[PDB]
Amino acid sequence: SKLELLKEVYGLISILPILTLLLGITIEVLVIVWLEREISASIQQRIGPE
Amino acid sequence: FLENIQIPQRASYIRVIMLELSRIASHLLWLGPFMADLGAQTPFFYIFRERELIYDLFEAATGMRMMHNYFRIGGVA
Repeated sequence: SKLELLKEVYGLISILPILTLLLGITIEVLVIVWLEREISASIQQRIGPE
Repeated sequence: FLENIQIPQRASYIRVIMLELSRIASHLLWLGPFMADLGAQTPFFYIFRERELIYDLFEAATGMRMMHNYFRIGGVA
């Protein structure tokens, strides 16, 4: 039979692309903080976070 | 200057060079930080880059970094 739900237990959602977006936004946060700490404090200054 | 140990005018001119360079030593170490207080966010390191040469001067003149001990009693160091 079909007592409660056959194909509707948990297999309708995938959490791969959301985690890919998470990884991408974290990497971009790293990129932008690198941009800041390497351009703002290096216009007429020494190099950034070496 | 009290007991009149006669200071030559040449050494006096040397001391004048000293004093009129300390005028700069004060102008920078106010305006730079004054720029960093008023709202001038960038020129903080700029005035230090300008001041770097006074460091070499004070070092090579009499003392370590602040030119310490450039005034003895009978004249200068």
